[PDB]
Amino acid sequence: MKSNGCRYGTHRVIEPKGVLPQPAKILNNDMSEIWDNEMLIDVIRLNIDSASFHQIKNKLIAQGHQDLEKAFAEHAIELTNRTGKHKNEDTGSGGMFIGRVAAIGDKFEMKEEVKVGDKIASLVSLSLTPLKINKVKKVLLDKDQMEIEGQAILFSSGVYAKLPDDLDENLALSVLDVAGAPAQVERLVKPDDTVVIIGANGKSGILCNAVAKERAGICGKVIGVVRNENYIPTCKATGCDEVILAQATDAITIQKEVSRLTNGKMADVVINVVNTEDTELPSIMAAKDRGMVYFFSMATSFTKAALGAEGIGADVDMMIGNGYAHHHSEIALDLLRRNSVLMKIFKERYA
Amino acid sequence: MKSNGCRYGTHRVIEPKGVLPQPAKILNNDMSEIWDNEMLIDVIRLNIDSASFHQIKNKLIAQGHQDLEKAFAEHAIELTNRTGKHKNEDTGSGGMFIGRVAAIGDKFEMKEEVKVGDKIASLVSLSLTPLKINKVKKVLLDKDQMEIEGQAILFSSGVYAKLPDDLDENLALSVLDVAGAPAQVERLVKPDDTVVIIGANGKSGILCNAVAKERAGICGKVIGVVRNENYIPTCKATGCDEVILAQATDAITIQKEVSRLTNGKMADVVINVVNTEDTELPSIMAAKDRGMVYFFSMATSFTKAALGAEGIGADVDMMIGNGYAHHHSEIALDLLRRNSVLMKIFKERY
Ligand SMILES: [Cl-]
Ligand SMILES: [Cl-]
Repeated sequence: MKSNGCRYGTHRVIEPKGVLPQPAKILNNDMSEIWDNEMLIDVIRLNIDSASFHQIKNKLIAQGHQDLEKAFAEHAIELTNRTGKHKNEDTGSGGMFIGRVAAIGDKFEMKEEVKVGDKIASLVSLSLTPLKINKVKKVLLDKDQMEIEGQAILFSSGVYAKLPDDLDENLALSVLDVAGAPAQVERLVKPDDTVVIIGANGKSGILCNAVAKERAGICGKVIGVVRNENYIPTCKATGCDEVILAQATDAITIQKEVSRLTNGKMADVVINVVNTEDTELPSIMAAKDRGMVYFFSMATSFTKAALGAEGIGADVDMMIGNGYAHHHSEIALDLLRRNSVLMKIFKERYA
Repeated sequence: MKSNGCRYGTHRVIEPKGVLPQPAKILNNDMSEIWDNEMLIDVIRLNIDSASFHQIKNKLIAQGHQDLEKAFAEHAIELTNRTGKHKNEDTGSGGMFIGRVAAIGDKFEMKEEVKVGDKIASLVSLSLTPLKINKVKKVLLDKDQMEIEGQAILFSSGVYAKLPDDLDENLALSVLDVAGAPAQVERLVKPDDTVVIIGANGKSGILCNAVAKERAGICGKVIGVVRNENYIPTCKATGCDEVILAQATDAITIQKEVSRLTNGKMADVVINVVNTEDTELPSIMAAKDRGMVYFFSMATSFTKAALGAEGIGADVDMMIGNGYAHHHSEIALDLLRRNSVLMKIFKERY
């Protein structure tokens, strides 16, 4: 054991010096000893980022290698042994791992309660996790996956999720892709609020549909916005009181339809989960004066949202929606256990 | 006067049919008749966006024009006669204008009280403003300006500010350029708060220093972050109790120094007013758990902010800074009148 570990992981940065683990090039992936505030994981599976997996594979065929599984396995071993992590040297992306807890430092900042032997899922990118690959048992090119024998380091600032026993693995991973949306949405929605959810039929949208209705209450109004009429039954069954049929980029129709459904009062909270570009202004114009706009999708442009509210004089609050919040994994899993209709849809669509 | 005008201004969108004025490519810049919820302005000056002005200027330089002022003047008249607005056709930038009120629609949603003949400043972009240029009196290449004779349309959703009589015109306009900064800061900071302002020496930064200090109070802590030691006296004179010397991109140094100045308690509010890229994570790591991070600068990347907080497990509230708020022009101009230190700095630098 080594004392006084940095919660952000600077103690394992080798090159360049004075930088954080993710932008760094070389990390210390020595697993023979861990710091007092680290957690050691026995990695069984690596879920490499899809764009990174395709770039590595296509780089190998053009070099060019015959057995891609052997070339990819040796490429991952050489990269993680040389750089200390599985960060793509051309793009910069990584991924996440699956494994079992091996050792918990005494000073480790516990988030979700886990003990040694618990099966957990990484929620931070492989571009900052010190990783040591001892053996690649299988390379799954149709799955961007690597069944390996190895160990990884989670810093005290890292995020992880204990995989539950009452749900299968890949199903549990489906809810953690969007677990930050319901955890953050339930903070914004007050009782009797009118909530507009752009993308209510989506993966995170149906979770936000349920959470918005729980928080708004019997006298709140949850309004979904979808593209197709056949999405309406799913929106209502997941919590939406009303459903608007319009394109997510159609600011005028969404504004007028929210206006008609609210008698001009508009929405207290606007949740955007479409992952479609040029949806900032439709979200802004749906909110009332001093309303809240929650941008969960990575397709959001900071410039288009800020300049958008300016040009139309909308004094609204605009949130950069995150993928992490306190206990977000346990909250999202608890939501599915309490709502059988929500759990049914999630298992049939994202098993 | 035409009835049932759209407050967002879609009634003047020509092409394509169904979009808002700003993303639209052709606007109706007719000025013979206005809608009931518009305001007509007699334009005196066009303050083109610097990037747009320099891009158009360099394009004309790279076309082979010998009289640049003439080429730019013709370019603006041709652009506004064809598209109905001075939206840059290559970038997306526009600008703002100065003028005097010519006509006010009956059902115009008044924000700041103005009457016919009042001198006002546009706070919305020219890329959504219907504009008709009748004559370009002079092009000021070194100022990105155009003294013209023309008219512009302000929609009911538009934003404007009445220029005060008790201040120099370019004094007040320097304040309106960052008028949203003090208005939002006095909403974010509670008494006894620890506030970290990254870019405390800039134009909006010194405004944020003063408002943060009066809202945080005698038992609050305002910490400024600047790259140059010479900015310290300005930071402390404008409200900062402590000043950290670090590059705005240096997340590790800011975290360690904020931790030292707060005994590990970190900042309740982090205000980013550096127009510098890759400052999201330095702003995130300065905030305490469940703290507030307000990104004001246009150099902020949404993804870098989203992924930044994920990788280090920061449950912080991150806000897209809004340059508009209720009464932000009157609030900002009043702060300059109340703060002689700020008025002296704004007069000397802007
Ligand atoms: Cl309400
Ligand atoms: Cl750094």
